[PDB]
Amino acid sequence: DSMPIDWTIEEVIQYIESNDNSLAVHGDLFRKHEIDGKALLLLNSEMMMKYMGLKEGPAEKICNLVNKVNGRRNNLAL
Amino acid sequence: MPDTWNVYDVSQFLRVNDCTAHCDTFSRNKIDGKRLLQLTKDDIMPLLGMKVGPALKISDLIAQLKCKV
Repeated sequence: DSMPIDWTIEEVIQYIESNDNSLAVHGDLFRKHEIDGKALLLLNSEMMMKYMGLKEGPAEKICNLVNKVNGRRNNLAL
Repeated sequence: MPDTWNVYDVSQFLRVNDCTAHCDTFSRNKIDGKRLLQLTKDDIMPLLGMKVGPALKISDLIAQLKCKV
Protein backbone atom coordinates (compact mmCIF):
# COMPACT_ATOMS: atom_id res chain seq x y z
CA ASP A 1 0.00 0.00 0.00
CA SER A 2 3.10 2.13 0.04
CA MET A 3 6.79 2.45 -0.63
CA PRO A 4 8.71 0.18 1.75
CA ILE A 5 10.86 3.17 2.73
CA ASP A 6 7.74 5.01 3.95
CA TRP A 7 6.71 2.16 6.27
CA THR A 8 6.16 2.71 9.98
CA ILE A 9 7.48 0.19 12.47
CA GLU A 10 4.07 -1.47 12.74
CA GLU A 11 3.81 -1.66 8.94
CA VAL A 12 7.21 -3.36 8.76
CA ILE A 13 6.00 -5.92 11.32
CA GLN A 14 2.80 -6.43 9.37
CA TYR A 15 4.86 -7.17 6.27
CA ILE A 16 7.08 -9.72 7.96
CA GLU A 17 4.19 -11.43 9.81
CA SER A 18 1.86 -11.76 6.79
CA ASN A 19 4.57 -13.30 4.64
CA ASP A 20 6.02 -15.56 7.35
CA ASN A 21 3.92 -16.38 10.43
CA SER A 22 6.99 -17.90 12.02
CA LEU A 23 8.48 -14.41 12.42
CA ALA A 24 5.57 -12.88 14.38
CA VAL A 25 7.50 -13.65 17.53
CA HIS A 26 10.02 -10.96 16.57
CA GLY A 27 7.49 -8.12 16.70
CA ASP A 28 8.68 -6.52 19.95
CA LEU A 29 12.26 -6.93 18.80
CA PHE A 30 11.59 -4.68 15.80
CA ARG A 31 9.88 -2.18 18.06
CA LYS A 32 12.81 -1.99 20.48
CA HIS A 33 15.27 -1.40 17.63
CA GLU A 34 12.85 1.02 16.02
CA ILE A 35 12.99 -0.72 12.65
CA ASP A 36 10.72 1.30 10.38
CA GLY A 37 10.81 1.17 6.58
CA LYS A 38 14.00 3.19 6.14
CA ALA A 39 15.73 1.15 8.84
CA LEU A 40 14.56 -2.14 7.30
CA LEU A 41 16.07 -1.34 3.90
CA LEU A 42 19.34 -0.39 5.62
CA LEU A 43 19.63 -3.72 7.46
CA ASN A 44 22.21 -6.41 6.82
CA SER A 45 22.60 -9.92 8.15
CA GLU A 46 25.49 -8.81 10.27
CA MET A 47 23.53 -6.16 12.22
CA MET A 48 20.65 -8.62 12.59
CA MET A 49 22.62 -11.45 14.17
CA LYS A 50 25.17 -9.36 16.05
CA TYR A 51 22.97 -6.63 17.51
CA MET A 52 19.34 -7.83 17.29
CA GLY A 53 20.20 -11.33 18.50
CA LEU A 54 18.29 -13.09 15.73
CA LYS A 55 19.25 -16.71 14.95
CA GLU A 56 20.34 -17.93 11.55
CA GLY A 57 16.93 -19.12 10.55
CA PRO A 58 14.93 -16.03 11.25
CA ALA A 59 17.73 -13.78 10.01
CA GLU A 60 17.71 -15.58 6.71
CA LYS A 61 13.99 -15.39 6.39
CA ILE A 62 14.13 -11.64 7.15
CA CYS A 63 16.94 -11.14 4.63
CA ASN A 64 14.71 -12.77 2.07
CA LEU A 65 11.71 -10.62 2.88
CA VAL A 66 13.76 -7.42 2.62
CA ASN A 67 15.13 -8.64 -0.69
CA LYS A 68 11.62 -8.83 -2.11
CA VAL A 69 10.97 -5.11 -1.58
CA ASN A 70 14.36 -3.35 -1.45
CA GLY A 71 14.48 -2.85 -5.23
CA ARG A 72 17.99 -2.66 -6.68
CA ARG A 73 19.72 -2.31 -3.32
CA ASN A 74 22.11 -5.23 -2.76
CA ASN A 75 20.48 -8.50 -1.74
CA LEU A 76 20.89 -9.24 1.96
CA ALA A 77 22.58 -12.51 2.60
CA LEU A 78 24.36 -14.57 5.18
CA MET B 1 34.25 20.86 6.16
CA PRO B 2 33.34 18.21 8.68
CA ASP B 3 36.86 17.80 9.91
CA THR B 4 36.63 21.41 11.13
CA TRP B 5 33.31 20.87 12.94
CA ASN B 6 33.05 21.12 16.76
CA VAL B 7 30.45 19.49 19.05
CA TYR B 8 27.96 22.23 18.22
CA ASP B 9 28.59 21.73 14.53
CA VAL B 10 27.64 18.00 14.91
CA SER B 11 24.45 18.89 16.80
CA GLN B 12 23.20 21.12 14.08
CA PHE B 13 24.05 18.58 11.45
CA LEU B 14 22.00 16.03 13.31
CA ARG B 15 19.24 18.63 13.67
CA VAL B 16 18.66 19.53 10.04
CA ASN B 17 18.74 15.86 9.04
CA ASP B 18 15.84 14.96 11.35
CA CYS B 19 18.06 13.39 14.03
CA THR B 20 17.35 16.00 16.66
CA ALA B 21 16.74 13.25 19.17
CA HIS B 22 20.37 12.20 19.31
CA CYS B 23 22.09 15.56 19.67
CA ASP B 24 22.31 15.51 23.45
CA THR B 25 23.98 12.07 23.61
CA PHE B 26 26.36 13.16 20.93
CA SER B 27 27.19 16.36 22.93
CA ARG B 28 27.58 14.62 26.18
CA ASN B 29 30.07 12.33 24.58
CA LYS B 30 31.77 15.17 22.89
CA ILE B 31 31.38 14.03 19.36
CA ASP B 32 32.87 16.75 17.17
CA GLY B 33 33.52 16.56 13.43
CA LYS B 34 36.77 14.64 13.72
CA ARG B 35 35.33 11.97 15.94
CA LEU B 36 32.20 11.91 13.87
CA LEU B 37 33.96 10.82 10.73
CA GLN B 38 35.85 8.20 12.71
CA LEU B 39 32.81 6.51 14.06
CA THR B 40 32.08 2.86 13.18
CA LYS B 41 28.71 1.18 13.69
CA ASP B 42 30.17 -0.66 16.69
CA ASP B 43 30.79 2.81 18.16
CA ILE B 44 27.43 4.21 17.09
CA MET B 45 25.50 1.35 18.70
CA PRO B 46 26.02 2.32 22.37
CA LEU B 47 25.69 6.04 21.51
CA LEU B 48 22.12 5.29 20.54
CA GLY B 49 21.14 2.88 23.31
CA MET B 50 22.04 -0.26 21.38
CA LYS B 51 19.23 0.40 18.88
CA VAL B 52 19.93 -0.88 15.37
CA GLY B 53 17.41 1.25 13.48
CA PRO B 54 18.75 4.63 14.65
CA ALA B 55 22.32 3.29 14.49
CA LEU B 56 21.95 2.40 10.85
CA LYS B 57 20.27 5.66 10.05
CA ILE B 58 23.10 7.65 11.62
CA SER B 59 25.74 5.47 9.95
CA ASP B 60 24.03 6.11 6.61
CA LEU B 61 23.83 9.85 7.23
CA ILE B 62 27.55 10.07 8.03
CA ALA B 63 28.39 7.97 4.95
CA GLN B 64 26.33 10.39 2.88
CA LEU B 65 28.11 13.22 4.54
CA LYS B 66 31.41 11.78 3.50
CA CYS B 67 30.25 11.63 -0.09
CA LYS B 68 30.02 15.28 -1.06
CA VAL B 69 33.23 16.43 0.48
